[PDB]
Amino acid sequence: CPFGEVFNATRFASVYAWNRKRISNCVADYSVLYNSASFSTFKCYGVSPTKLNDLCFTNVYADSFVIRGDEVRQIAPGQTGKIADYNYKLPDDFTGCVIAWNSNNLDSKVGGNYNYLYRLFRKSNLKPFERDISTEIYQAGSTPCNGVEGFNCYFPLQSYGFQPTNGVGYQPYRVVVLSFELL
Amino acid sequence: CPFGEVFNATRFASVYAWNRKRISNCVADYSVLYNSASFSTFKCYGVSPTKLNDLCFTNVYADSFVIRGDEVRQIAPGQTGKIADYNYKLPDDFTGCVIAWNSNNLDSKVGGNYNYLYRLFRKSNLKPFERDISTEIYQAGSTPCNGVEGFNCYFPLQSYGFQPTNGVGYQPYRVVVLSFELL
Amino acid sequence: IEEQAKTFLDKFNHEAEDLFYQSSLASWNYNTNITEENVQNMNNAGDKWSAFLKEQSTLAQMYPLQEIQNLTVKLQLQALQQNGSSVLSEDKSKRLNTILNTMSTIYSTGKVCNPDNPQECLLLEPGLNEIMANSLDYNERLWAWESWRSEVGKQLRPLYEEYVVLKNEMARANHYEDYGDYWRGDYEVNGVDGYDYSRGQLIEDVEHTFEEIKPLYEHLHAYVRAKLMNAYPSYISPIGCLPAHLLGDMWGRFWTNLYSLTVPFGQKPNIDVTDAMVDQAWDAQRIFKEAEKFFVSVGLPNMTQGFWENSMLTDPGNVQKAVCHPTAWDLGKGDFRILMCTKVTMDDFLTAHHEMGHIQYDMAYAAQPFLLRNGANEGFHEAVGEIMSLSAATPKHLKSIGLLSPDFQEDNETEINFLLKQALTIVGTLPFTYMLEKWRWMVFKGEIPKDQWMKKWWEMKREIVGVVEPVPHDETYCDPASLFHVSNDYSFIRYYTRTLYQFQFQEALCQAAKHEGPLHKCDISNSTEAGQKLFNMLRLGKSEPWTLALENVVGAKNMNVRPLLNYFEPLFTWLKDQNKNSFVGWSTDWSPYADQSIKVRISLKSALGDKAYEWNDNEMYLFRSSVAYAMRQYFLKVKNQMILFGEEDVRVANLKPRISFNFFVTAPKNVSDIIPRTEVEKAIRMSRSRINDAFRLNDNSLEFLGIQPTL
Amino acid sequence: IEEQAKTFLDKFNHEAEDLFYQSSLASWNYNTNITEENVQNMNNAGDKWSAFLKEQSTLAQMYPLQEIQNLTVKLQLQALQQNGSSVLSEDKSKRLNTILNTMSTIYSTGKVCNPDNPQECLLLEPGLNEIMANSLDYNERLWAWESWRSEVGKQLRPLYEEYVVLKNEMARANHYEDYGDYWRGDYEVNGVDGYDYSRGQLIEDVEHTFEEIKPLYEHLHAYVRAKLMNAYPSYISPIGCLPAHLLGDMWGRFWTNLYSLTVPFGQKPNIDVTDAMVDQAWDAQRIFKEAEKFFVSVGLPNMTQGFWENSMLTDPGNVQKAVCHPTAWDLGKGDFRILMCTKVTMDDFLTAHHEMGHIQYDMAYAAQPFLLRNGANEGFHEAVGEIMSLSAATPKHLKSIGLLSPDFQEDNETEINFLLKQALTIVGTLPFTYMLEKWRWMVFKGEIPKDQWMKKWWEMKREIVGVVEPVPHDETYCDPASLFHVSNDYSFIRYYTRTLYQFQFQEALCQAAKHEGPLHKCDISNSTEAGQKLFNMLRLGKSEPWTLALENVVGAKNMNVRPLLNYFEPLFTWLKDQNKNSFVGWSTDWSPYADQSIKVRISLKSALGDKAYEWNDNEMYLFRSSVAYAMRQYFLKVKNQMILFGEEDVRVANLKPRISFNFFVTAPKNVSDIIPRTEVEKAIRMSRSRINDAFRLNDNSLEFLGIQPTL
Repeated sequence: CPFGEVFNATRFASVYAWNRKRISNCVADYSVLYNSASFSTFKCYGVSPTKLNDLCFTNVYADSFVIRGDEVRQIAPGQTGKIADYNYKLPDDFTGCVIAWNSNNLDSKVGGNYNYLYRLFRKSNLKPFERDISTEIYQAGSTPCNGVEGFNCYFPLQSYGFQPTNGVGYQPYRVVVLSFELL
Repeated sequence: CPFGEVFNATRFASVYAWNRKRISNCVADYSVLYNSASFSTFKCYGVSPTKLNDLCFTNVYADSFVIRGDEVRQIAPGQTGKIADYNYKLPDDFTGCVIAWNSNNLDSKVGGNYNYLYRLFRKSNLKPFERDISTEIYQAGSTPCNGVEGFNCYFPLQSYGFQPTNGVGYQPYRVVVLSFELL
Repeated sequence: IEEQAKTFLDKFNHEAEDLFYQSSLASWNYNTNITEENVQNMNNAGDKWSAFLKEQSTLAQMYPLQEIQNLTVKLQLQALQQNGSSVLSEDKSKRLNTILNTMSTIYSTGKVCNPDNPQECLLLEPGLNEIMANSLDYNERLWAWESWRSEVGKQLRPLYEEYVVLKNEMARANHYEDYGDYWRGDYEVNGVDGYDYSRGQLIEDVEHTFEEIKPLYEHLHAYVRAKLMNAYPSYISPIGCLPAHLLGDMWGRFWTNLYSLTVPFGQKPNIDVTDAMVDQAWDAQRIFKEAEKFFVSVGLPNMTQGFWENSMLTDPGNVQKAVCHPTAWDLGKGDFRILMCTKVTMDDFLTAHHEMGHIQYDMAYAAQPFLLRNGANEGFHEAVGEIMSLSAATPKHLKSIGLLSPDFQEDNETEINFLLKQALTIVGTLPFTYMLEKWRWMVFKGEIPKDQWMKKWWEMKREIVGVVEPVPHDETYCDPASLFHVSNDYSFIRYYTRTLYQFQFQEALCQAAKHEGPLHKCDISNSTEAGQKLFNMLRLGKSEPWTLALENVVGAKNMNVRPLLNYFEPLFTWLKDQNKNSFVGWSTDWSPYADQSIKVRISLKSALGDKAYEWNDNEMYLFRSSVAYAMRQYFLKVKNQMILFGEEDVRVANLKPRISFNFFVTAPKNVSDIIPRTEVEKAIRMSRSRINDAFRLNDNSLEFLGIQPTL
Repeated sequence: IEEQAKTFLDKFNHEAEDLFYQSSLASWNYNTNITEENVQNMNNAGDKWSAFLKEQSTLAQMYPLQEIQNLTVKLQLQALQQNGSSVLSEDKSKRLNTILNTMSTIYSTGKVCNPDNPQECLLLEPGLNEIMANSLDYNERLWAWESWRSEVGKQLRPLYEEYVVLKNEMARANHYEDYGDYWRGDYEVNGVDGYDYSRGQLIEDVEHTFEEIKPLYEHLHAYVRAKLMNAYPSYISPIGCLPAHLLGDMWGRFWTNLYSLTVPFGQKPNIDVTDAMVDQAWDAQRIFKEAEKFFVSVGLPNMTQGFWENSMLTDPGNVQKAVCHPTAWDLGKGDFRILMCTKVTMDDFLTAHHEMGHIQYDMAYAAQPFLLRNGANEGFHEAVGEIMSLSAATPKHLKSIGLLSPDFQEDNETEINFLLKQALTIVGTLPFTYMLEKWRWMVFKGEIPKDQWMKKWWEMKREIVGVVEPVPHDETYCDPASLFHVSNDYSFIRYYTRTLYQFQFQEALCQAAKHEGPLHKCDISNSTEAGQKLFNMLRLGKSEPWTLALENVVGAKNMNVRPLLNYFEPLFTWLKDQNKNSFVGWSTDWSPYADQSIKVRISLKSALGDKAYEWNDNEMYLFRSSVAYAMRQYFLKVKNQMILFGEEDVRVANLKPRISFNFFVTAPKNVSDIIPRTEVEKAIRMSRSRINDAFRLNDNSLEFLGIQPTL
C-alpha cells in the first residue's frame, strides 16, 4: 500500500537478515507497477499477469535485500544453488511472485563497498521461510575450536566488494518478493 | 615668429643640406623660450641672456639639422674639428646664438636609421656660411678616376646608423641656430 | 577426508579473486600512464599478492594428497601444493638472484665501438639490428657478427657455469632428476586410463616427428644457396653450407629478411590494401567493428559493452608516456580490455584479429574455479589466436568485405610468391629450435662436460641446421648465451609444438566448413559447425588432460606433421622442379677459412727421449707469440713496413692428441683480412732455425706440411 | 705618401665600427637566450665580418711600409698588413683544419671505464676531476691518473706529429724561423731610441728571473713533503721527490687542493662573511652598488646609465637555456655590459670587483682609433683586474663597509693561514709554467728529435719541478698533449708574466697611498694619487710601446721579481724555522718502483762471434713474451692457480747501448699491484734453460744481476 515507497529507499539489508513489513487495509490494484522502465525481472507463478485484482488484501508482506547479478536464478522455487539453503529459502507452492532490478549508481563506490554480507557455512540447510543471525566459529571436522579460528575453524560471514568496472554478472541487484495468501 | 612651431616638426635635414627660413614682421620677445624642460644647450655670445628685447626684427633666419652627441663642440666659432670645415661653417663675429636638444624617440629605429648623411672628403675647407650638394668621385693622389670608385677614389657621403642602445655620446641630437644682424 | 579440502578451496577461491583484481588494476593503471607515483602504487599491491600466495601455499600442505578421488580438487591441490625455489638455503637464493640480475643487465646494456673511430659505440636494439638486417657489405656484417660475441658473450661464461649447478640443486630437492626434467613437466598426465603421457615420451615424439621435415628443408636450403651465390660472388661454394653471418639477423632465427633477394617473380607485387584504407576514410573504430562482426559470424558471442569505453584503442593526443605493445588483458570479475596504438595499415588490421582471439578465448572458461583458468598447455593459447589471422587475410575474404574491387583476379605466380614468403618464416625456424633445445637438455642432464660446450655446439650446427661459422671459436666464448631466452631463463620448446597444433587445428576446421580447393585458400566465415567444434574445446581449460581436449577437435591423441606438409604442397612440386641441376644437400667438411691455413705436426718422444716435457696450453701461447715475432721480422726486413702483430692474430683450429693442428694469420685490427698462404710460407722459411731452437726440435720433429726444407 | 694611408684608415675606421657592432650583438643575443634560430642569426653575421676583414687585409698591401714616419699610422698598418695562415696551399689549409678539429673532439669526448664492471664509463669533467680532487685512496688515484693517459694520450700522438710540421711551414713562409719565434712576437718594439726589446731577449729575461724563486720554492716543497708523509705512510721517502698523482688534479697545475691536509693551525677558521650577507638581507643589486662606490672612491668615473638596464645581472626565473660564465662585454659605440648569475656569497662579492675591473679598463681607451683598443700586451688586462680583488678582501675594508663587527681582532696565526693559502696557489704554478713553455719552445725550434720527446719531458720534470712518475712511459705515450692548452693550440707564457706585473703594480700603488705596515694588509681606498697614476696608464692602449707604459706607473723598464718576494716575507721567516730538522731539497735518483725491479745485462759478441744478430725492438718483444710464459708456468706448477699474464704486464726501463735494462711485473689488470722480487727470482731460477736456448746464450752472456747460477 506504501510499496510505491518501499521500491524507493536509501539502503537495503543483507541476505542473512532482511526486513519484514506488513501491509493491510488498502485498495491497491497493481497496474501502475508491472509496467515501468526500470524493471528487469518480473517472475510470477501463483497469479497470472493482470490476475491480481481479486480478493488479495489479507496478510501481505514485503522483504528486500541485495545480491549480485548471477544469483537471481537461485531465488525461484527448486533450483538448488549456493544461497538457497543457507541464506534464503522459498517453498514451491506459496510464492506470491518475484521482482528484481539493477542498482549500480545507488551503490558500488569506486573504492569498494563492504556494507553487505552473506552466510557461507552451516551444519544443515534452512527450512522454508527461516532465518538466523548467530555468528559462531565453524567446527569443521572433529576437533574442538574456541575462538582460535586457526585451522579447521573459521568465520562464516564474508564481504562482497562492489566496483564500478565489474561485468554484467558481478554488479549489485536489489530484490523484493511478494507473499499472497488466503484467510 | 612661428619658431614656436619650427621647434616642433616631423623630420629635419642632414648636415650637407639644411633649410633656410626667413622670419619678419613680428613681436617675439624670447621669454617663453630659454625657459623650458626639454633643453640641454643654450650657448650665446653676441647677446646676453634676457638682452634680446631690443631692435631685433631685421632679417632673422632659422636652420635645423641633426648630428650625433659628441659633435656639438665643433659648432661654436673656432674649435676646429671634423664637421667645421666640410659641412657647416660659422664665423667668429656674427653668431646669434646656438640651441640643441636630444631626440632619441623621434628617431633611432631599433633596426637602424639611415635617413641622414654627411660629407667626409673635399679639396678645401668651406668658407663662412657656405653650402654644397655635388656628389662626384674623390680624386685622391695623382691618377684619373671616372666612376670606377675602385682605388684612390671613393664616394664622399656616408650614413650614420642610429640604434636605441647606443651610449650618451652616440645618440642623435637636433640643432638650430639664430642669426642676429642690423640693417 | 575430502570435505576439508573442499571448504579450504571454497575460502581460497573467494580471497584470490579480489587480491588478484587489485594487483592487476595497479599494473594497468601504471602501463596506461607512466609517472613516478604509479610504480610505488603498484609494487606494494604486487608484493601483497605474492605474500598471500606464499602463505596459503605453505598452509595447504596439511592435506595428504593420495586420499583424494575427485579429479578436480586433485588437480587444484596439485597446482597449489607446489614448492618452487623456496627450498634452498637463504644465502643460496641470494646468490641465484644476484646471478640472474647480473646476466639480465649485461644483456641489456652492452656496447661495441668501431676500431677506426673508437668514440662511437652502438647498442644492440638501435643500430646493431639495423646493420645486420639492412646491409649488403660482407666486411661490415662480419665485423658486426664477430664483435657482439667477442665483447659480450665472454662476460657471460663464468656466470652461466654457476647458474647451471644452482638450478640443478633446486631441481633435485623436488624429486626431479635435473632441470630439463623439470621443464618437461607440463606435457604430463596421470590416471585417465587411455589418455596417459610421460615425461620421457616427449623427447621421442619430437625426435620422431622432426625426421619427416628434412626432405622439404633440404630443397629450401639448396634453393636459397643457389640464389645467394649471386649477391656474394666467390664467397660461397656450391656444395657447402651457408656462412652464419649472411642470414638476416644476429643469430639466424628467422630467414624472413632474405625475401628481397629471393622473390621468384620480382615484377608481380603482392596484395596490400593500404591505399584503399585511406581513400575510404577508415579510422580506428571500424577495424575493431569488422573484427567483432567476423567473430560474430561463426556463432560466438558479442562484446561486453564495458569493453568499448574502458579500453584504450589509440595513442593519446598529448605526448604521454604510455608503453604501447599490443596486448589483451583479462583483469578478472568479468573485465576484459585491449591495449594498442592503432595506426591505419593492413598490418594492424591483422593484429586486431590476432589480439581479439585471446579475448574470445578468455571469455569462454570464466565459469571455472580460480586456479583452472589457463590454456590446456603452452601451445594452445597462441595457436587459437593465430588460426584467425591466418584465415582473415585471404583474397576472398578481403574482396568480400569491400577492400578489393571485384575486378581482381588470381594468378598462380602470386600464389607461389605468397607461399614462399610464408615458408621462409615457418619452416626456417624449426631446425634452430630443435637444435637449441636439444643442446640445452644434454647440457643440463650431464652428458657434456664443462670443456666441450662450444665444440658440440658447432658440430650440431653443421650436422642438423647446415650452417658453418666464419672464425674458429675456442672454449672461452659462449655463443648460446647471446640470445634473449637463454640468458633470461625462459623455455623454448613451445615454439615447436605451437607450429604443429596450428596447422592441425586449421585442417580440422576446414573440413567442417566444406572446403574444396587447396588448403591455403580456405576460409571459415559464414560457418556454424566450425564455431561449435571450437567452442566445445575452448570451454574446458585446464580441468581436463590436454590429450583429451586435443581429440574433441581433430580426432587423434598426439601431435602430427602431415597437415603441415599438405599446406606446402604446391611449393614442393615447384622447388623439386627448380632444383634439377644443383646439388641437393651439403657436406660438413668445407669452411670459409680452410684454404689459407697451414698444418703443423709435432713429435716429442722421437726427439727428446725420456725427457720430453708435457704439452699444455702455455706451450701453445709460446708458439703463437713466436709465430707473431717471425711475421714482424719478415715484414720489417722485406717490405720496409712497421706493422705490430700480436699473439691474438694467430688463430688455431683442430687440436689433437698427437700434437697437430691448423692455423692462420689476420691483420692487427681487421678481422675480415687474411695474410695469404704464400707470404706466411716465405716468412716461415726465413726464421725456422729460431722457432726450432726455442723448443729443442730438429727439423724432423716439427713439420710444417707443405714447406720442404732445402738448406 | 702618407695622405693616402690616412684617408684609407679614415674609411676603414668608419666601416669596422658598424660591422663589429652587429657581429657582437648577434653573439650577445645568442648567449643570453639559447635557441635554434639564434645560432643561424649569429653565424652569418660573424662570417660577414670575417669576409670584410680578409678583403680589406688583402687590399691594404698596396702601400710600401718603409716610407712612413708617423708612428701611429705605422702601428695601424703593421697590425693590418699581417697575412695569417692564408699563405699555404689550399689542401694544406684543409688538412690543418681537419687535424685541429679532430684533436679538439678527441679531447672533449673521451671515456674510460672500470675493469671490474666494464659497463660504466666516466668522462673528464664530471667524475674524473671528482675522483682526482676528492679521494684519499692511493689505488683509486693511481688508476685514474694512469688510465686517462693510457687511453686518450696515445690517440693524440700521430696527429701532433703532423701538426708541428705544418705550423712550422706556416711560420717560415712569413719570415719567421719557427712557430715559437712567431709566438714571442708580442713583446717586441722598434724605434723609440731607449725603449727597445727584441724577440730573443724574452728567453734570457725569463731564465734569469726564475732563478731567484728557487730558495722559496724549495722550502715550500720540503714542508709539503713532510706533511704528506702522514697521510700516505710507507709511500714517500724523506729525501726523494713527490709522486705525480698525489698533488690535487690530473696534472698538478695548482696545489690548492692540498690545503685541507696542510693547515698550520686547524682550530682557527678563516674570515668568511656569508651569514652576515643573509642576516642583513643582501640581494644582487647591493653588491654591484658597493663595487661601483669603491671604484668611485679612488677618482674614477661613474657607470653609463645604460649599463643598469641592458645588462643581465641574475639568472632568469623560468628555467631558461642561458650559459652563465661571468664575463664583461664591450660591444662598441659606448656600450658596456656584464653577464653572470649572482648568487649571495663572498665569492661572488669578489668576482664582482674582478669583473668590473675590465669594464673600468675598457671605458678608458674608447677615444683611440679602432685598431688600437686592446691592452698593452697579454699580461696587463688581467693584472689590472686582479689588483682590485686583491685589495677588496682585507679585514680592514671588510670591517669598514659593515660586514664585520668592530669587535673583530687580528691574530698572527690567521695571518699565516691566509698567506699559506695564497702561496699554495701563486707559487705552486710558476715551475710548471716555465717547464711547459721551455719544452714547447725546444720542440718547435728543432733541438729535440721525434724519438726523445717523452724522455726529455720526464728528465725536465725531475730537474726543475721536483716530481716523479709512478709508472715508466715509453715513446708511444704523449703526456703534454693531455692538457687543454696544448691540444687546443693556445699560448701559455702570459700566465707567468701576469703574476709579476700584478705584484709590481700593487707595490707601486701602495706607496702613493702612504702605507706603513706589511704589504699584504695594504688598501687603496679613499685615495686620489693612486687613482690618477693608474688612469694615466689606462688611457694609452696599444698606441705606445708597453715598455714605456710600464714606466709611467712603477718607474722601471723591465719585469722584476723582488716585489713578489717582499709580499711573502712573513711566511719565509716561518718556513725557514719549521724546516730545521728535515732535508731541504731533493735527489733525482729515487723512484716509487725501483725496489722490486731486476737488472738484465746481455753480451752478444762474446757468445756468437761474427754472427751475432742486431738487437732491435722485436727482440724486446720476444724477451717480454718469454718472461710472461715463465711466470705462467711457475704459478701453475707451484701455487696451483691459473692466472693469464701477458706481454704488456712486463715493464721495461733504462735501455742502454750495451744491452742492459731494468724490468718488473704487474698483475693482469690491476696497475697498483706488483709481484714481489722473491717470487720473480724463484720463477726465473726454474725456467732459465729455455730462456737461454731461445736466444743462443750460455749463462755467461745473459746475466740477471742478483741471481747466481748454482747447477
